[PDB]
Amino acid sequence: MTQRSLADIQFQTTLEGVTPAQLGGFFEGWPNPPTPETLWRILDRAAVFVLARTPDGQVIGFVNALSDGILAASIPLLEVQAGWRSLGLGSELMRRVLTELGDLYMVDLSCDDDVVPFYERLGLKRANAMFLRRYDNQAGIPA
Amino acid sequence: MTQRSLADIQFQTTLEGVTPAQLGGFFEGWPNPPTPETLWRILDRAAVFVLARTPDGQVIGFVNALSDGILAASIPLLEVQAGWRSLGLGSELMRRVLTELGDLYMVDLSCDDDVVPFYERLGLKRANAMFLRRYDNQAGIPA
Ligand SMILES: CC(C)(COP(=O)(O)OP(=O)(O)OC[C@H]1O[C@@H](n2cnc3c(N)ncnc32)[C@H](O)[C@@H]1OP(=O)(O)O)[C@@H](O)C(=O)NCCC(=O)NCCS
Ligand SMILES: CC(C)(COP(=O)(O)OP(=O)(O)OC[C@H]1O[C@@H](n2cnc3c(N)ncnc32)[C@H](O)[C@@H]1OP(=O)(O)O)[C@@H](O)C(=O)NCCC(=O)NCCS
Ligand SMILES: [Ca+2]
Ligand SMILES: [Ca+2]
Ligand SMILES: [Ca+2]
Ligand SMILES: [Ca+2]
Repeated sequence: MTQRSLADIQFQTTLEGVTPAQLGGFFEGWPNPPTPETLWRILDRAAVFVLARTPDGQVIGFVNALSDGILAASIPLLEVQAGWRSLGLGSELMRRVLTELGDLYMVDLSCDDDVVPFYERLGLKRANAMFLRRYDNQAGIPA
Repeated sequence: MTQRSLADIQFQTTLEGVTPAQLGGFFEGWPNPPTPETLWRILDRAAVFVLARTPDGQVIGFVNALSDGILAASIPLLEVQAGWRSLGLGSELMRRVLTELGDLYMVDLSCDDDVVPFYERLGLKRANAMFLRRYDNQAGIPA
């Protein structure tokens, strides 16, 4: 329950063929996570996103992005399920979402100190993220 | 060419009655700024935005936001024209755009060290912003 290969991971940028039943297992460590159904809606409302799927259709990594298509984009969420980390998938998802976004002037995201090096190795630079967290709505605004 | 009052500043969240001719004077300090026509398109593509206007219809402050309406939003641009700063307008624009966004779990933005206190006084907290700047496209992706 340990050996892995990225060789039969496939990527897609639509929800065609993806059900909420295939979006379970995310939000590791979140106290009150969006459900898989809510994740599906989050993806549907993103400007762009990238999914990494095993052959059975389970989504084991994703990234989403907000964008105006003209000047700016931001990347709210990036996650690879723990058994699939350390293979380069997170970096690959980031490269793929940047391709989907195009060469916009600004692409920005927030992170904690521990993951700064992950992002620096992708070429991102570091400034201040000012933020709000409305923890009552951590599971998402309902439909 | 110095006295000001916010008393006849009006706010709006649509482009009704706003022309590109009324969106001049922004991007102070930018080497290759979006034109007013491009700014109009940026606003039109935002999830939400707030404009501050004088009685003649000139826009003298704005803020925009990207959002998925479910979990996350980000604020790419905030600017008040220099003769209108130091009256509370920037803070007011921020409060108004947060109202337009609603109580989403995440609201995030990037900034330099100098403006951190402005954002802390609005209740925002500080983390790392990881970012890319594609300076060739500073004036925006064309229509
Ligand atoms: C960050 C994340 C997406 C990286 O995915 P990944 O597929 O392992 O990415 P890569 O294989 O390209 O890079 C992995 C490297 O990133 C670094 N890294 C990732 N998370 C780290 C952390 N929390 N602390 C320290 N280093 C970290 C490590 O150098 C790691 O290499 P290692 O496995 O040899 O230690 C993954 O760790 C994850 O899903 N974490 C939980 C959610 C998260 O923190 N996402 C970031 C936005 S909040
Ligand atoms: C940041 C900005 C929007 C604030 O607008 P404003 O209408 O003056 O906002 P407020 O009146 O609510 O707050 C002003 C206070 O913010 C702080 N502040 C704003 N910019 C600052 C800066 N560059 N360095 C230090 N303090 C700053 C000061 O405390 C200032 O008070 P002061 O005029 O008495 O010195 C305005 O300075 C601006 O348009 N700057 C250029 C664009 C920008 O930096 N926007 C931020 C996103 S990049
Ligand atoms: Ca879509
Ligand atoms: Ca490894
Ligand atoms: Ca609109
Ligand atoms: Ca003042």
